[PDB]
Amino acid sequence: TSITSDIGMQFFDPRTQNILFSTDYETHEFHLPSGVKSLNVQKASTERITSNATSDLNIKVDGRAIVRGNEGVFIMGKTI
Amino acid sequence: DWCNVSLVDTSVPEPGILEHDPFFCPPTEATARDFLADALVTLLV
Ligand SMILES: *[C@@H]1O[C@H](CO)[C@@H](O[C@@H]2O[C@H](CO)[C@@H](O[C@@H]3O[C@H](CO)[C@@H](O)[C@H](O)[C@@H]3O)[C@H](O)[C@H]2NC(C)=O)[C@H](O)[C@H]1NC(C)=O
Ligand SMILES: *[C@@H]1O[C@H](CO)[C@@H](O)[C@H](O)[C@H]1NC(C)=O
Repeated sequence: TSITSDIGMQFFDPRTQNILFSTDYETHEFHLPSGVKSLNVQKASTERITSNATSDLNIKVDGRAIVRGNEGVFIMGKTI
Repeated sequence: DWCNVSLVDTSVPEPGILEHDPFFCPPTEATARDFLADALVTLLV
């Protein structure tokens, strides 16, 4: 169901006259939708990664892991 | 610090429909007719 133009897709509910969805990204800022399972973003600025109180975080990667601490790293744990 | 002492009091800060009308689109109203009785007359003469 392809579409094509210079600007792109649009949609706004006429009962609000607010653009509920657009694809001229420079104008309207994108927001995170609800109900998302995973997201694969090519660059992340994360303050903290944490799990929930049941299962284990797994920083797993087929590639190489390069963790660099500019002021230093501190590993705290029971069995390391 | 007495220089950054801030005082605040009360103030008086006080700052959906959808419809479109086209012109017309009526269908075939009164959909009934026949071409036999007149044919019978003009073939019975
Ligand atoms: C805390 O994190 C754990 C780890 O992810 C959560 O457990 C996992 O939760 C997911 C989604 O609720 C489960 O996925 C689904 O589970 C059902 C049955 O449990 C299964 O039929 C589906 O196909 C799908 O896999 C996952 O199984 C579950 N895993 C375990 C080991 O419990 C947990 O829900 C999180 N709790 C909170 C409060 O966030
Ligand atoms: C209030 O504190 C700020 C931050 O230290 C300072 O720059 C400012 O000069 C202070 N204001 C006064 C009136 O001293």
